[PDB]
Amino acid sequence: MAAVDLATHPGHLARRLQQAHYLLWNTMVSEETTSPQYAVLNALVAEPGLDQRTVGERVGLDRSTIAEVVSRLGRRGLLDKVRDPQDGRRSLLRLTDEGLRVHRRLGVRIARMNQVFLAPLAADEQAVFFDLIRRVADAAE
Amino acid sequence: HMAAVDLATHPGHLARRLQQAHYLLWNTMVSEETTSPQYAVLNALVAEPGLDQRTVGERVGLDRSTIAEVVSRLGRRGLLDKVRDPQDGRRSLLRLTDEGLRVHRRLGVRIARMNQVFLAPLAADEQAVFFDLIRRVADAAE
Repeated sequence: MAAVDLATHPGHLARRLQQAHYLLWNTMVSEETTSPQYAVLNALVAEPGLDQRTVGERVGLDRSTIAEVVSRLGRRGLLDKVRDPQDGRRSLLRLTDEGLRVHRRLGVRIARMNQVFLAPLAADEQAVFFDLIRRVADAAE
Repeated sequence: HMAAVDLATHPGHLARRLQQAHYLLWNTMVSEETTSPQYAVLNALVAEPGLDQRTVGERVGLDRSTIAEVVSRLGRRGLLDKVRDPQDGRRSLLRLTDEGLRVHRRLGVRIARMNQVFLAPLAADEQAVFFDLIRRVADAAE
């Protein structure tokens, strides 16, 4: 009988934001490297030799998605996977030179995407936006 | 020589996380059987029946292929129907079924609870700002 106003539904806005993100990424950044792949590349630039489990916890990707990403980056020779010598049943991840090279290249394009993405907002609003969305994203903790 | 970026300042990163959170909350609190794009279409037909596929997609933010896939899927489930326009005899119209409205109503109750949990980290005033900011950022996609 009664329809709802989707403009007040956070999930509706969430889907549309991610679609916009997926569009901007494939248009301005890459059709080969996905954003979760970049996220993993970045985590390994920040902390070389990081445990695969820890990488997942850091960039917000589950254990299966991380395994998939690591496999794909590995196949492309952007990433090296090695057994943790101390804990033989743990895996450590390091970027190759080409992996670092890909990460650097994409970062230039991403910087352009983000300016496009954030252009509708004033500077003070951008900070607020970052804070609010992160807090709402943690609602599924 | 390696310089990592702060993902907390990347709107696309936050976008992915938020939608991940959305997807999780939807499948646990709302439905494993009906997706959120499917509900959006159902809801769009509750608001103004007689919309065609093209307009509905524009309403709920679904591109040509996706809206076509969602509508067809809803059709197969028996939640949605098609009918010829009396005026433009070739332009087909979308109409809800008894079951479609029943599904729409049932999920709405569940959705309201999901939204309480989803928006709980924010104060009421922050929620209004959140809706505005995210809508404007989402519209950056020309």
